[PDB]
Amino acid sequence: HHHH
Amino acid sequence: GKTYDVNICYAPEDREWVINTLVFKLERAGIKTFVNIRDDTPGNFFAENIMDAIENSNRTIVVMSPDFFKNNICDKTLQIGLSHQIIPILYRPCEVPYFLNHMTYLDWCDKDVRPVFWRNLFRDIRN
Ligand SMILES: [Cl-]
Repeated sequence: HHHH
Repeated sequence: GKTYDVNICYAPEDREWVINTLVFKLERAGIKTFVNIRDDTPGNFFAENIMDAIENSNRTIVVMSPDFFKNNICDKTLQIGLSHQIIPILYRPCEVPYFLNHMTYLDWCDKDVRPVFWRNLFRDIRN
């Protein structure tokens, strides 16, 4: 999962 | 989907802990790491080496300390890193700039929660  | 899991952005003054502790542990854990003193291309411009490290890594670890925030390469790397994903580590207490003052970091300086530091770092990288 990517930040933000 | 990048070649390296993480790039490490740090000031030379913090090299001892960065290379012997942080990079050492990351690599032992199977995490593919870009580290300037090994992976930079000699004869490329500084900006080229910054960009190679950032664009070929999933995220950039930022090793915050007083010396980090006085270092030109660190600042340039951080500015581009904000357009991607960073993992800030508070390695030594320092004045954290306004644009990082509302970003969650891994606090190495908080000794009592040091027992979960590596777990948290590796979990984020692997997520
Ligand atoms: Cl400071």
